Amino acid sequence: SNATNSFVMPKLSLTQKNPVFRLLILGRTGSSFYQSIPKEYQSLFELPKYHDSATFPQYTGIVIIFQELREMVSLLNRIVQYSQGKPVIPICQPGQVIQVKNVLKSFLRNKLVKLLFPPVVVTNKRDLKKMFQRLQDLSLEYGED
Repeated sequence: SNATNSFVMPKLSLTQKNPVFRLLILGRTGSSFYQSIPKEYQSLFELPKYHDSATFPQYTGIVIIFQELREMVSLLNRIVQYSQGKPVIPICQPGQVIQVKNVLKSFLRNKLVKLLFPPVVVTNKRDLKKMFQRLQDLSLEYGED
């Protein structure tokens, strides 16, 4: 398929379009997570370019798929230093919640981060099939694309 790179795809009378919700989903470990997201939803998300820093301001939301405390911390940081209070999504691991959803409080309670997505267990590839549904559907309820 060939294109002119810049191409006019309209909607809403002219080329207006609804606000695009760009969810850059990433993790340190789960970098190939996008590459294991079903094609159905895969189009909605994005991979990093301005790696682990400057690609966070660029997106509607940034997700953090992590499995460990300090994996989250490093990225959770970046969210506020390059944006502050974005719709960010944690894909997390159970048990660790006593530290993981607590160190996050210091950002969450301070409104330095917010979310619209119901967090799932990173090691639970099973729930990704229902997780992504309600990401899609929810964003449909917001009227975003």
